[PDB]
Amino acid sequence: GLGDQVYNRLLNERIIFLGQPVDDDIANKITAQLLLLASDPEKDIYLYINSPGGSITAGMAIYDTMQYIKNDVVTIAMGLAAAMGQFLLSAGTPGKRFALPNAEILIHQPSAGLAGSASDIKIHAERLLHTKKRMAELTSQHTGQTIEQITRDSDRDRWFDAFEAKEYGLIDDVMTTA
Amino acid sequence: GLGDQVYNRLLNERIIFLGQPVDDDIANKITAQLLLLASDPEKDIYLYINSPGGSITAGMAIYDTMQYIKNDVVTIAMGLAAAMGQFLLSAGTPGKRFALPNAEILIHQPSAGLAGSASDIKIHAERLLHTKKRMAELTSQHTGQTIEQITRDSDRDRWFDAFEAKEYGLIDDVMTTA
Amino acid sequence: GLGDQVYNRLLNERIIFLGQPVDDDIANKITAQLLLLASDPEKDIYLYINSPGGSITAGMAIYDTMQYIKNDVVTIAMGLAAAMGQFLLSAGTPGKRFALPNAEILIHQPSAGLAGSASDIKIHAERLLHTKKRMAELTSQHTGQTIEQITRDSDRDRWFDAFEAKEYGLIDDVMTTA
Amino acid sequence: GLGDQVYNRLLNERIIFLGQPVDDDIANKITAQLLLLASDPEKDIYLYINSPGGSITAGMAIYDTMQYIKNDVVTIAMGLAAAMGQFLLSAGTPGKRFALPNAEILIHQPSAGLAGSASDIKIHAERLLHTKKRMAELTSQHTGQTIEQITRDSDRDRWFDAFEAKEYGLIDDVMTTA
Amino acid sequence: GLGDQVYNRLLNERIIFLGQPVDDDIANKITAQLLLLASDPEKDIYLYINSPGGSITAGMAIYDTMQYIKNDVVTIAMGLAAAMGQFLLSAGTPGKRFALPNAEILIHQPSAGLAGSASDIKIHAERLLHTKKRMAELTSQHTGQTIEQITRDSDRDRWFDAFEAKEYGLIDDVMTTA
Amino acid sequence: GLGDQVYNRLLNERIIFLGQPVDDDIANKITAQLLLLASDPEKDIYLYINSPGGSITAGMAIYDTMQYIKNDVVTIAMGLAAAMGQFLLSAGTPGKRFALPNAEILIHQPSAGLAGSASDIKIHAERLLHTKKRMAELTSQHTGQTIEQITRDSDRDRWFDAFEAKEYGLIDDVMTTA
Amino acid sequence: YDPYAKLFEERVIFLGVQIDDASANDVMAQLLCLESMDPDRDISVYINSPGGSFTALTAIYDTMQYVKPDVQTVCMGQAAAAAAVLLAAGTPGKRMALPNARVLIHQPYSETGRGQVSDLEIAANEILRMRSQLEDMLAKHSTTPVEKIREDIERDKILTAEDALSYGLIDQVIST
Amino acid sequence: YDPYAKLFEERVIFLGVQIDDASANDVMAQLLCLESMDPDRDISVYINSPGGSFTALTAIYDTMQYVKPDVQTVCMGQAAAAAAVLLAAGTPGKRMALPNARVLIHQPYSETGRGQVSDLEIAANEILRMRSQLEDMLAKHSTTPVEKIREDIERDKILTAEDALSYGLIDQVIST
Amino acid sequence: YDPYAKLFEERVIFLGVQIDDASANDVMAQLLCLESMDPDRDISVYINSPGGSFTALTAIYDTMQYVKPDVQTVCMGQAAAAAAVLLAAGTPGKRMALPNARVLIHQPYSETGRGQVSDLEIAANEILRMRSQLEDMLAKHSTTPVEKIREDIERDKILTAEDALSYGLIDQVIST
Amino acid sequence: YDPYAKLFEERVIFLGVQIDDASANDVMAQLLCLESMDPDRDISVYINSPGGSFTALTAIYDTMQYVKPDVQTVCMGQAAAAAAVLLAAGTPGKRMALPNARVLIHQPYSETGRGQVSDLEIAANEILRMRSQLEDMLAKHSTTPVEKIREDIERDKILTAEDALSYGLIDQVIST
Amino acid sequence: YDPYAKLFEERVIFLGVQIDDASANDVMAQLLCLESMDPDRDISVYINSPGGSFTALTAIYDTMQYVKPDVQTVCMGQAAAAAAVLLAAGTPGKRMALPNARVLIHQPYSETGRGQVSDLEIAANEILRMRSQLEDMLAKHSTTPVEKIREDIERDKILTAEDALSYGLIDQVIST
Amino acid sequence: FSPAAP
Amino acid sequence: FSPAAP
Amino acid sequence: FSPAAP
Amino acid sequence: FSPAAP
Amino acid sequence: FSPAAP
Amino acid sequence: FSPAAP
Amino acid sequence: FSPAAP
Amino acid sequence: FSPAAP
Amino acid sequence: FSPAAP
Amino acid sequence: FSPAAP
Amino acid sequence: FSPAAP
Amino acid sequence: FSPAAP
Amino acid sequence: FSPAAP
Repeated sequence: GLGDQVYNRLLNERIIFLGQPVDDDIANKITAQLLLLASDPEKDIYLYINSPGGSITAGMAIYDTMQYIKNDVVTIAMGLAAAMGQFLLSAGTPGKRFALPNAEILIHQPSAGLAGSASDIKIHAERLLHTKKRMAELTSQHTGQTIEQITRDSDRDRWFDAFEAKEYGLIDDVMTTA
Repeated sequence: GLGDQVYNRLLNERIIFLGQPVDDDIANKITAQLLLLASDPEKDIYLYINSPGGSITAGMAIYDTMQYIKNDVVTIAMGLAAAMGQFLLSAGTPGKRFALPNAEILIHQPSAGLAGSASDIKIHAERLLHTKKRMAELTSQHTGQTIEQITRDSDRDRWFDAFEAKEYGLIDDVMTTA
Repeated sequence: GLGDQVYNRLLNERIIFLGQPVDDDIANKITAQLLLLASDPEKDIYLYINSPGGSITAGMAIYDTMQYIKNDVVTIAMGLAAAMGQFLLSAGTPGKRFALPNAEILIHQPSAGLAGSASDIKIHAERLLHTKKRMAELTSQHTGQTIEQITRDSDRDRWFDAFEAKEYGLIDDVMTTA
Repeated sequence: GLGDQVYNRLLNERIIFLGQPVDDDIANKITAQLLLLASDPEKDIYLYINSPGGSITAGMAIYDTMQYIKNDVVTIAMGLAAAMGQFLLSAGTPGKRFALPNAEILIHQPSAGLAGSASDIKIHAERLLHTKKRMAELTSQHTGQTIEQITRDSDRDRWFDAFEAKEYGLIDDVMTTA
Repeated sequence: GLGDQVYNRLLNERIIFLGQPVDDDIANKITAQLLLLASDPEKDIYLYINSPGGSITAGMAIYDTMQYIKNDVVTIAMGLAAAMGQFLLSAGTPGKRFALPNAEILIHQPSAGLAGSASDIKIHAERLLHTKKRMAELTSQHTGQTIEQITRDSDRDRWFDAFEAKEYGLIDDVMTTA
Repeated sequence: GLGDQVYNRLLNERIIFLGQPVDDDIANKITAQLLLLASDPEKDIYLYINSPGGSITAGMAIYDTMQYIKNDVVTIAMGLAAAMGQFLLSAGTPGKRFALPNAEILIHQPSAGLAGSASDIKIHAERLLHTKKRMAELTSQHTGQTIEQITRDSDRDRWFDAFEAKEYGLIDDVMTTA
Repeated sequence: YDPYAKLFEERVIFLGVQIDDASANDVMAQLLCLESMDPDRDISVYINSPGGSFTALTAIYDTMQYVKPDVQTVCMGQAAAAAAVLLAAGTPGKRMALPNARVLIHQPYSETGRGQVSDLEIAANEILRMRSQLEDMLAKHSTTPVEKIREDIERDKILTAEDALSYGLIDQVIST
Repeated sequence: YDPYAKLFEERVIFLGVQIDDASANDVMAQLLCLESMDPDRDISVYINSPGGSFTALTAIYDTMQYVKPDVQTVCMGQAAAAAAVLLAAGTPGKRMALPNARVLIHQPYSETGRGQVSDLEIAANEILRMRSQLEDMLAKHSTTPVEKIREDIERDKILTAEDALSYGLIDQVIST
Repeated sequence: YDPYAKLFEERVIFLGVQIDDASANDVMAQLLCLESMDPDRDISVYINSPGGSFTALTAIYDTMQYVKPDVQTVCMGQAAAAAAVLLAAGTPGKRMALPNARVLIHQPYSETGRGQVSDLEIAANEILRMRSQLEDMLAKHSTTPVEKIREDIERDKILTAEDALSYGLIDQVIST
Repeated sequence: YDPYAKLFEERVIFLGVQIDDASANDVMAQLLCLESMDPDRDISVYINSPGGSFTALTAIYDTMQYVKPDVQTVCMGQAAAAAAVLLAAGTPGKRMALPNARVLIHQPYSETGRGQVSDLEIAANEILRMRSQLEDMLAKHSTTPVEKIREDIERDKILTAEDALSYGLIDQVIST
Repeated sequence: YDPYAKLFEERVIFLGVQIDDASANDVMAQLLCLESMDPDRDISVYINSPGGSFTALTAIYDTMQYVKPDVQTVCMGQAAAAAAVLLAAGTPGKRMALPNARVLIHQPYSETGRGQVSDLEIAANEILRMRSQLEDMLAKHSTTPVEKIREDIERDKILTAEDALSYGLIDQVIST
Repeated sequence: FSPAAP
Repeated sequence: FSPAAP
Repeated sequence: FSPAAP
Repeated sequence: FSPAAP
Repeated sequence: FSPAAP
Repeated sequence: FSPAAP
Repeated sequence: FSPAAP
Repeated sequence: FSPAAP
Repeated sequence: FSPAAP
Repeated sequence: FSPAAP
Repeated sequence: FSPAAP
Repeated sequence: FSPAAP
Repeated sequence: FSPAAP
């Protein structure tokens, strides 16, 4: 009773919560909410990220529906923003990405597992490599860093404090206080 | 229906319960409720803690939300307040932290499990060390004790009753009767 | 459906049921109900105990919120009142504790389990001993028995009928008919 | 489902079912319903029993609730009435106990499991023996048989149809038709 | 939502479904429905059987409440009617038992399991044999066949189509069309 | 629920679905719905079949209640119609059975498992053989094919396209577009 | 173990486990080994078993029938199902039992695997033929007629030493 | 293991496990092998067991009663129902027990599998007859009347060395 | 293994596992074998065990008492429950322990299974009598009186080498 | 296996498993067996173990101390707490480690059972006394004072060959 | 089995399983036994294993380093992690591989359990030191400098026979 | 099922 | 169940 | 599905 | 439970 | 909890 | 979070 | 079992 | 166990 | 353990 | 493997 | 391990 | 998604 | 099985 009520009353203020690992169901719900709030094209949409990551395809669906509409999307990071979470975080409208002072941002290149015959393993291997290159190019475009710099930095997992994230280019500014 | 009814009618009085281990879901609920009650910038918000602990990132999200809003947060501890619970309890507005006469507080050190190759283990090791230092500095700032005193006291688990927690600095005052 | 409206209409008469082992959830619920009924400071609050006991901290939270408020609390025991149950039963307002003729009261000494290194086991050992002493002193204060008498009678589990409990001091009086 | 509203409409006619093994939850429900129907002190309360029995303490709580109020309780046995079921059946108001022509009544002796050291096992043994003695004495008082007759008849499980249960004293009269 | 709605709207037409194995809770539910419909003492009650059978005691409770009331009970067999199902089918008011043309009726003999010491096994053996004889006499009375004829016929499981069951006395008449 | 809403509205129009293996519960629901819609003796019923089949007895209950009423029933096969599914599909009134262009029909032989002593195995063997003969005769009567032709074609599983089913006599006509 | 091997040279064979493929193979191998020795010496089979499989049953019975040396059987503690007909299958005049023996006879039990009804019909017909073969085989080994077995075997029946002697399953009861 | 066989050449038999088919077969094979030598030498058996199946129990009892050599039986530590009746089944006047030995007697416990009521009736009558034969044999081997055994067997009964000696289950308690 | 067999010749018996039926059976089998080999030379028992059952405890104790030659016993590392009483059960004046030994005496523990209250009463009386016998027989082998055992056994008690020597469990502690 | 015994005849003992009851029992059985021969020959113990129980290591240590022949220890691969204390328990001047060996010292860890708080208090006092005794004994076999190793034992400490030599746990590190 | 010992008399040792405590102990015992003979004969180690523990790795490595006789190694099938470094640890000029052999080098993988931050820090520092020591010691046995070694070891690297020969892990590839 | 039920 | 309950 | 169902 | 609760 | 919360 | 979101 | 088997 | 068994 | 056992 | 090992 | 152990 | 869906 | 196998 509490959760549904508070989520409804917050959504009434054009606020979307992403507080769980990204999968198909939550991605579909967020896409539906974004489309619904897209009815009014002159009001910004605010998205709060607290998630340890999720599937690639669902995150890319959310990313595409985020940049499809004219409505500006303002992302706020609280707690943890890792893997696909930080990718959605940095995908917001330029100049409108913020994080809390103690929020942590984890840059995490994709991981997956494959099985089958040699040809199937091959095909899935080039598909995974193409997906990784796609992610690297998108991150380089969004953050303003050079593509090879992002590729070098994304070889291992990297942790970022709010100020380091601001310096790197993932986040435009840091919420100090109300 | 009893629990939802009583929780709703208590929330109408600006009272928030934290009566379970801190995870992503309860942290999101607490953040949403804090933001909702932040609509009035003059009425303080009262938060009651009976928890055995929880995760780090969720607790820091709640702490950042508490620090962001202009409304004073009055914290009351009953039963048990341990790990993240005591951190949130001591994170309240100065002069407005209280515990019941038989309340019990546990100062605890962060713990986690690690796996992977040597480089990943290394990276997560410095991340855990940085988190521990962050916690130590924050609690030293809040309580008034020095950094070295907190580090020595937080090496092992420590227990506090109401009065010795008041003496230490975790609690501003202890209540006796209505 | 049925099984909830009866509880609603009984709570409308200032009656609280404790029919399950004491844990965090039921403790929080009962604390909320006690605070809710504390709005009117002149009408008594009646608590019915039938439980085999539970966690120490939850029972202590309930105990503290019982003696926090001005309202006199009247405890009635039916069926079984053991471990934390009998403690809450005897924690009622003096002169207002009752049991049914066939009710059984079990005085039980706290028990728990520990794990870890030598130092952690040590620290938890003194904490458990402190809890033991705290419980013994509170029981002696409430029942009018001496510290030595209570601590010697509580070495093993003890059983009490209604009249034995009345003679001992756990119960003020035993009711027979309406 | 049909069950909720059919049970509510039957309860509107002062009808209570006991159609499952007796435990804490159903005992609490039945005690609450008995107390609620006790508001009117001039109407009888009817209890239909079809159960294989349950815990001793819950049954004794229900029995005490039955004996406490001035409202006469009419117990009707349908199907099976065993262990605590037949005890509650015979616990009704004298001259107001009935059973269906093909109902089976099983006189059963309490059973339990014990664990622990050689000293705790002792105490639980005398407690179990005392419970046995009280059950035998109450049955002898209610049915009109002597103490030793009930004791010898309850050594093993015993079965009764409607007529021989009526002859024994467990049942006042047997239902024939509407 | 479909099942509850259709069952409700059928119950307003005095139609009771028995479409699952017979046990305690369904027996209590059907007894409650029969008592509820017994308020009108002229309209008959129609009961549809499709079940593979169940417990003896629940079936006997349903049987006793079926022949307790003045209201005539018209049983219709659809699909499968076996074990206690066919007993309830043949327990209807004489001249008012029907089956669908492709319905199968199985006469089955009781089965159970026993455990314990020699004396307990003995006692349960005579009780089970008494239940056998009770069932045999009841079905011989209902169908019109002699007792030993039923006993010899019920030694093994026996199957019946509509017409041979009709001529055997189990069913008064077979439905053909609307 | 959206699905409950759409089923409710479609049933309100004239339509009945069948989208899972046939068991007791779904057969009872379909029988209840057919009886409910049988109140109007003029409007016809429509049944959409998409199921891999189920128990024989439930399917025969559905078949009997289809054959009972005056209301013509029009069966439409979509997706898969196998085992009892195709039997129900062919059970529709002559000239009013249809399938989609890519609908797929499977004629299947009854299967079951048996256990017990030699006599019980025997009895269940003749029962299964009688059921198989019953099904073969009913299929031959409905489709217009000769009895030995049907029992020869049902020896093994057989697959049918829409046009093959139309030619074989299982389906009166196949629809192409609205 | 050593006692089994030591008793082996005395032409004594134990059947102390459930009847199955391995035990039957061992028993028939031992029977062949003993018959390969002096064919004028009897072979004693001590039976203490609750029954078991069926193909093992028939294999051991046929092996006993084929071997020219006379084979005597001694009941021991319990003989049920397969063990009962092994005990009754000894050469006439050489069937023995202990005073407190416990003999059980019951019709065969089976579980036909699930499948389409043709397979079940085949399996049921085979089970019925097997049951008919066993009733005939037990009838020819006992004084009782076929019909008497028809009443007797339909359920489980239990016979003691004297009951088995009167029935005809055994020939004599051991006393001292 | 080596001490077991080494004690075995001294006509000493251990019964240290639960009674079942394998142990009964092994122990009675040992009995037969031991009596195969001169029957003028006693066979000593030491009992330490919580009991077991009744059929194997009866098999061991019968094979003890059959052989000519007298049998010493010595309780050692603890002897439950089957162990108790084996201990009481020794040759009269020559059954002993240890000073701290525990003897326990109780009526048989059984588990009739679920099934047809006729099958349950047959199994129940068999259990009743088996139990009745059990106390008949026990009263035969003891000095107490059968009715006394009936009264004393309905629940569990536990006797010490002196109690067993007085009751008649034991003829002598060895001290040192 | 080879070392156990080699040490067996010098009348040294290990008890390094939990006390149960099989280990106890082996123990008194070896004790009887050593009795047979020479009745005039002592038997040494090295105890390192956490405890075990009680019936096996009493069986080993009675075997030790019955053996005419004295039984040396030394504790090694840790002895509790059955191990403690068995170590205390050695011949007077000839019981030893290592300097870093660890002796534990604790009240007996059991598990009374689910049953009718009469059965639980019988089991409770039996365990109480077992407790009384154990305490009396322990106080017999020590200078401390019975009621002293009452205070000292109600909970667990832990004694070192010197503590055991002073209390009476151990006659002398081995130095080097 | 053959290499183990073959190395055994040259008075070489492996400890390559976790420390528990069976391994410790075998260890001091072999120690006593080697003691059986001339006491002028040293005993070499090769230690590669992640440690284990405390009572077992204490028993092995006591046996090592009781043996008059000097015992030398060689660490190689790894040595955890039990292995570390056993390795440091060798005679002075005869403790060696391989150049790339790893040594680990940490305070004892235990899982005290759930129970009455009095039982937990007794167990906690016992484990504290055990830790104090272990650290005192470790200070005995090293040049470092007791307070230094009490500080160093609170957490896990890992030392290499040179670090162990400097600390005092190893007399000398062998090279070739 | 027979061929293993038969090859064993010819100073040939197989390493065909995962590296752990037991296999390492067997290998080191065999190495010691072989060197106990005339130290002028080479020892051949045939390696086909996917790796294993690191402590056992080091134990075998420095056991090979300690003995005077030259140790030659031959790879078969594959050699990963522990196997690769053991193969590279042979006597210079005496490392061989088969034409289709596979060599895999990768940095150590660890599973550090849950604990406080201090315990995690200690374990992580130990893991880093272990990996640094391993890479330094591997660079010692190879012509490539340490810089190239920890450039290459960061991910998995797989080399064939010719690749291993060019890298410096193998002195010569077996042809025919 | 009318007629005649209902 | 009337009469007489209810 | 109209026409003709519905 | 009146009197006197409630 | 008033006073003073609430 | 206003200002400025909302 | 002799006599007479064997 | 001699005397007297054996 | 000699002396003195054995 | 001779030549040359062994 | 000689020299010098053994 | 308008234009043009919706 | 001789005769005649073997």
